[PDB]
This record gives sequence, C-alpha cells and structure tokens, in this order.
Amino acid sequence: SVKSEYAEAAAVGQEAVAVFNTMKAAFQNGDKEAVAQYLARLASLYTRHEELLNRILEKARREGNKEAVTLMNEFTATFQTGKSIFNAMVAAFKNGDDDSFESYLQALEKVTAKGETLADQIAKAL
Ligand SMILES: Oc1ccc2c(c1)OCO2
Repeated sequence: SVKSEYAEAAAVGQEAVAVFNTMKAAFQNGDKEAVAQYLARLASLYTRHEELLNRILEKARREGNKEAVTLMNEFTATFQTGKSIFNAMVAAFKNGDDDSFESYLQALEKVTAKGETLADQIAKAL
C-alpha cells in the first residue's frame, strides 16, 4: 500500500539521519577521507528518498487523497530546501571551506528537524 511505501521511505530517511550524524562526527575530528565517503553515501540515500517520495505523492494524487497531496506537496518543497543545502555542503567540502561546511551542516539539521512533524502527519494521512 502507499502507507507501507511511506514506511519504507521513512526508513531510508532515518538511514540518512544515521549516516549524517556519523559524518558530522568525522568532520569535527578532521577525518576527511571518511567525510568524503559518507557524503557519497548520503547523496545516494537522498536520491533514493526523493524518488520514493515522488512516487508516494503521485499515488496520493491518483487516489484523490487531497489531504495527503497537500501535506506531501509541502513536505517535498521542504525536502528540496534540504537537498539544496546538502549540495552546497558538498561543494564547501570540495572547496575546503570548513566555515561554510559548518554553516550548511547546521542548516540541514534544522530543515530536517522542522520537517518531522509534517513527516509524521503524512504517515497518518495516507
Ligand atoms: O533529506 C531531507 C531534507 C529535508 C527534510 C527531510 C529529509 O526530512 C525533513 O525535511
């Protein structure tokens, strides 16, 4: 069902949170080789999450689940903010700009946390 597909999408999201937190520790410790690998892994996870989310929104639309569509439109917009900040973080890493990396890292944490009440709201609406 779309609800089990959203639970699968939620788990992939949690996997990104887990990897993100081990990447943050690695960054703080200066282990740039680990950071590079974690950033690649996070890219894959975010790409996968985004794909699952679009499939869930499209299905909600085909099902005429207006409330779910509203919430998913808001959530996917927030997800794109996160993606843009993530890509800026990756660029800051490439450039060796640790001050920008620190900034972007904090911002991505705030975007992800704020989206969680909505994320929980979607689970109930599908
Ligand atoms: O990759 C993400 C970017 C922004 C988010 C998110 C995941 O869940 C809540 O908001």
